[PDB]
Amino acid sequence: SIIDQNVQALFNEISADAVFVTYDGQNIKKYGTHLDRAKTAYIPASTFKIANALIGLENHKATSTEIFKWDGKPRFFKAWDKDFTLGEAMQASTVPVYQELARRIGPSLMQSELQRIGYGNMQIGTEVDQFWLKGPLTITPIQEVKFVYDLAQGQLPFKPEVQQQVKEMLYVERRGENRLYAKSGWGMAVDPQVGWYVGFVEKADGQVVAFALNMQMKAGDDIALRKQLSLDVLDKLGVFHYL
Ligand SMILES: [Cl-]
Repeated sequence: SIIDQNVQALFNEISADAVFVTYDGQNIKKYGTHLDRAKTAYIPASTFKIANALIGLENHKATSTEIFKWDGKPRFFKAWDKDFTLGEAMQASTVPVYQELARRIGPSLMQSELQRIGYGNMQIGTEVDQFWLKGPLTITPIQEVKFVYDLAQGQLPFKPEVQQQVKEMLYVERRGENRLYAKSGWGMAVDPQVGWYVGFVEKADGQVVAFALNMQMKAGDDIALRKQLSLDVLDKLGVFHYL
C-alpha cells in the first residue's frame, strides 16, 4: 500500500513516538511510529474541553451563547485576556474559562457524568478544575476517536442540541463540502508529556472519519506540529485533501 508508505514517511521526520488513529464507524486503522500508543491511556489535556462543554450544557451550568467575562486580572496568555463564549474558548483553548465551567459543574456531578458516559477511566480525584491537566483522568486514543465519532453522528448520551452545539464549537475549516472539526491538547504537567490532535472530517453526504493524533511531547517542542502533521496525514490518506 503506497498510501500507507506515504503516511509512514511523514513520521520518518519525527523523533517522538506517535500514533495516528482513524475510525469510520466500522474499522479502526493505526499509523505512526509506536502503534501501541493507540490502546494506551494518557491524560486528555485540553481535548477534555469537548466533554466539559457537553456536561456543562447538558446540566444547565452554561449555554452556548453565555459570555464568560474576564475580570481584568492578567491571565497566563494575553490571548486569554478577553471575554469568551464556550465556543470561542474552545478554539483559543482558554483553560481558565473551562476551569470556571468545571467548578460550576462541581466534583460530584462531574464524577457521576463521566461515569455515566464512560469517558476514559472516569477518575477525577479531588480537584475538579485540574484532573484533565494533571491526571488522574486518562483516556486512550481509540476511546477519543470513538467519542468524537459519536459526537459527529449525534449518538452520545446528551441532548441532540447539546451535541450539535458542541460539535460546531469544534469547527475549524471546510474544503469543498468537506468539514474539519478538531481540538488540540498538550499535557505538559505530566511525564512523559502528551500531545493530542483529535477530531473528525465530515462529508456533505454525512460520512465521517474521526481521527486522533497522539504523540510524546517535550519542553520546547513546536506547538504547531500536532495540527500540521495531522493535516498532512489526512491529506496523504485522501480523507481531507489539500485544495
Ligand atoms: Cl493545546
